[PDB]
Order: sequence, then C-alpha cells, then structure tokens
Amino acid sequence: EDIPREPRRIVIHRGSTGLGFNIVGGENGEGIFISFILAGGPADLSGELRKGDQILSVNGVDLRNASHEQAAIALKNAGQTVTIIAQYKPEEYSRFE
Repeated sequence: EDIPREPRRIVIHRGSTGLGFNIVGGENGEGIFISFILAGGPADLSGELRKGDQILSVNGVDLRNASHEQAAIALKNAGQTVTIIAQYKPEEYSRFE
C-alpha cells in the first residue's frame, strides 16, 4: 500500500554531540531504523535523514540484517566522516513503533 522510496546516500560529519540521531530495531524481524533526530545536530542539518528511514549500510557495511548492537557499534566505529545508505520506509516503521 505505502510503497517505499528508493535508497539514497547521506554523508555526515561527526561533531561534539555525535552524529545526532537514535536508532531502534535490530531485534527479531526488524531492521535498523532512525527514530529520533537531534535538532541542530549533523543528521538534522543534512536535510536528508528522517524518522522512519531504514539504515541499509554504514561506510559500506551491510546492516540490513544487523542486530541493534552490531548497528550501534558500526556507527560508533565509522569515524569522523559517516556515509549512510538510508531508505525511507514509514509503513514498516509504523508497524513496530
């Protein structure tokens, strides 16, 4: 019913407040989803990331089947320049959140 958009690339730079977003999912099923964007943080100011985006990969690492903690550690170890492939999937997001 609610067709996902195609994926896109977002590049953000880590700052003093980190990357500026939370993730949920990565348990049973559910993939990794952006659940919160910090106002003024790097994710906010990309103009691309949004709540309901599924993270498909971080710096080339496939996270489609990743556990929550695999995804959280991948994000922490991505360094200062973080390249996210994200796919807006609001219907899937709403089914579990």
